[PDB]
Amino acid sequence: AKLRVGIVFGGKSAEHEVSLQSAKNIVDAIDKTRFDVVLLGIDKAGQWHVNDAENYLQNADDPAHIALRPSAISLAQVPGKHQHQLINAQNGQPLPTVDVIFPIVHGTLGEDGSLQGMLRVANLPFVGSDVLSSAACMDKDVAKRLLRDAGLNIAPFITLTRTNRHAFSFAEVESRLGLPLFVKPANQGSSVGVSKVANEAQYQQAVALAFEFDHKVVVEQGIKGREIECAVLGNDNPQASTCGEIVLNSEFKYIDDNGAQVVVPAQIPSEVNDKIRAIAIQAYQTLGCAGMARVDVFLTADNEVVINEINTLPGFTNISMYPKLWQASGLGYTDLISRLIELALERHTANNALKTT
Amino acid sequence: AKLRVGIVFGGKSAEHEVSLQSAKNIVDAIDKTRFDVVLLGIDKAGQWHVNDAENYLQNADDPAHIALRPSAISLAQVPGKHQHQLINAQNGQPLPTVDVIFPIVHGTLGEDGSLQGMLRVANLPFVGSDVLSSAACMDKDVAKRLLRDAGLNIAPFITLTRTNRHAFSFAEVESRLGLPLFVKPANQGSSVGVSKVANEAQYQQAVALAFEFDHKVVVEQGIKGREIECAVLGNDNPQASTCGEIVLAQVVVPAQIPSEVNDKIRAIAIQAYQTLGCAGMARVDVFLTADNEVVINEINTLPGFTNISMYPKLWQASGLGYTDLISRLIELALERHTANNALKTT
Ligand SMILES: Nc1ncnc2c1ncn2[C@@H]1O[C@H](COP(=O)(O)OP(=O)(O)O)[C@@H](O)[C@H]1O
Ligand SMILES: Nc1ncnc2c1ncn2[C@@H]1O[C@H](COP(=O)(O)OP(=O)(O)O)[C@@H](O)[C@H]1O
Ligand SMILES: [Mg+2]
Ligand SMILES: [Mg+2]
Repeated sequence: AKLRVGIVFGGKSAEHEVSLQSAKNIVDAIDKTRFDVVLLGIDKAGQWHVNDAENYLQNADDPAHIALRPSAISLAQVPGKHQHQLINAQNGQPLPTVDVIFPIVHGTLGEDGSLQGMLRVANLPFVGSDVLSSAACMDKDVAKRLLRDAGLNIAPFITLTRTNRHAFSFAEVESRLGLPLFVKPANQGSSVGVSKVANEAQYQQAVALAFEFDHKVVVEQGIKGREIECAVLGNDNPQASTCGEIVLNSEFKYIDDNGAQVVVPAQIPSEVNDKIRAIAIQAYQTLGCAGMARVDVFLTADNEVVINEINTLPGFTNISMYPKLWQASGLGYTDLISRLIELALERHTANNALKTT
Repeated sequence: AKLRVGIVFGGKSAEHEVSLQSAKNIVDAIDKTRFDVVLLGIDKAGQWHVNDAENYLQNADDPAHIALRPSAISLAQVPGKHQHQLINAQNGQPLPTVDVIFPIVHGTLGEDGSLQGMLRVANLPFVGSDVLSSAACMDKDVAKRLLRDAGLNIAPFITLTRTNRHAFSFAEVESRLGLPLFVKPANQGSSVGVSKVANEAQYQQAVALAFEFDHKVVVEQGIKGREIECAVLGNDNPQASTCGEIVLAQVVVPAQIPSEVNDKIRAIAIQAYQTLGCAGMARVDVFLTADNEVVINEINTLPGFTNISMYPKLWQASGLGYTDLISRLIELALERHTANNALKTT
């Protein structure tokens, strides 16, 4: 009568350590009365394990050194099964059935649709956005094209590929987008490969760097404003939390938000707050998100709202923006976790009922 | 020692039998001197198996009744491993490692990014388009919005969700899009759940029907023109085959059109291919209007692959034989895997 909730955390990605911290806080917050938790830790090599709750983290208190305890047992997943989809990879021994997955592996694989495809194949219900949406929110070029097509405000930009890379002189790009410019790989996290550009030397350097991480590089016009974030929750009826502010400076990744200044709620007028909330929901809908997402925007001096990013699996530590925003909007961590689980099971039921032939 | 090619086929999809046929044809033609095939058949319940090439199909010679021979071994995948990713799901025994996967599961799961996601995590090189592109080409709504954003022509359309489906009345849709209309689930294959609509009754029926297959429904203006198809092959510098036509049941190859039109459609196929980030292959289907306007109807990332299907026929009629097409697709998968592996993570 209690649902087994498999929390999937860690991962190959550079956000591994932040993922450990999100997981730790969910394990602590989650309502024991309704849910038994199973710890599904992914090591830095990308292999899955079942961890013991008492000793699964080493140096849990210290972000720089925190690590996932090594485990004897590796997991495999069995396509098309509806029970016991997760097994011991060494000997085929089945784990007890997991009723729902809570993925909290930030960035690569976890946030880009790959994990979601795997879970879809294993008929595992899961929290958060599905394959198309996660893949699309992770490719900044694709997400911006969809946002643009929906009539929503985004930074003016161009996308460089391996084959159109040199068709653009730095002069051409400056005449298109003015200065400064930000240059970034299309698929990335946590500001890596991201550079501010004020001249031609910087631009050329910036592009070669970003092309080390992706086959597509986004170059976009610099936007002046406050960075405001908003937490969206739901499937068919998305609800927007109050907004929060993040302050990033130019002076300087195992800490969520890279240890930047975070204030909740954003010290902005409620009318602007509501305008950003409504826009965050349109963004959510345009990108086909499910379960939750965090929408990050720029607020200019004249209160124009420019969408910067949509994150489908945001930091979920006890002090991360996404949970804090809901806590400030009347929804506590525990109830948030439960709401996300409930939404995941409803969406699973909806998908399951669809005809195949 | 030859590259082991894992052919993934069948699947829990309406197009199951088609897939079975596509794989039979691939197995039959693949260059046995370069490649060892391993047959990764997926039954209709969606469970994977290893099949034997000498006896894996029942009624193989009969287009209806053709089915996958039941197998003892079911299969599991081990995330994170770079070798022996596929194991006996009962006892953990690994299969010898497969060097490349040729997915040919049409439609749901196989063609919509799910399978690709699984393969990406398993570090298995694979033929055809990757996670986002496969997912985006499968969702007609997303594919159309991307094509429109690129400045390419699509059928004017509205997209219905469970929350808005009752907002638009037949009369309002009609003023917007004219008649007749085509109503389609956003994510489906080969005309499943697709209806032509000429009046209100048909409309409500069609819409209710599409909503049994997907949570999004596309309603489009009917386009008047010839149905032309074009095969696209490659990654970074894709080539377009000559065009083929579908006639009132009859497949005509090459399509009887002026060379300028052939080349105009070809260049548009390629733009659509790039816009949607397709890799390895796709078939682009268009309407060619009476005034030579080209309207993109769809992009198939895993098109039917029988030696008689359109995609392989367009290549044959362009000078590229079926065995050789298969080999080039495998090479392309490997080239892309290697290029992806050279991207830095830090
Ligand atoms: N167009 C822009 N205008 C102003 N600042 C930008 C722009 N693009 C990026 N930045 C700055 O760089 C930071 C990281 O960029 P972002 O696109 O969010 O990449 P990531 O996905 O790595 O977080 C932003 O939070 C913002 O401060
Ligand atoms: N908008 C349209 N205008 C004219 N004919 C259409 C339109 N949409 C579909 N058709 C006809 O219906 C057929 C099936 O529709 P299609 O979208 O190709 O289904 P699927 O994508 O599942 O193959 C098309 O090949 C074409 O003959
Ligand atoms: Mg960001
Ligand atoms: Mg078609």
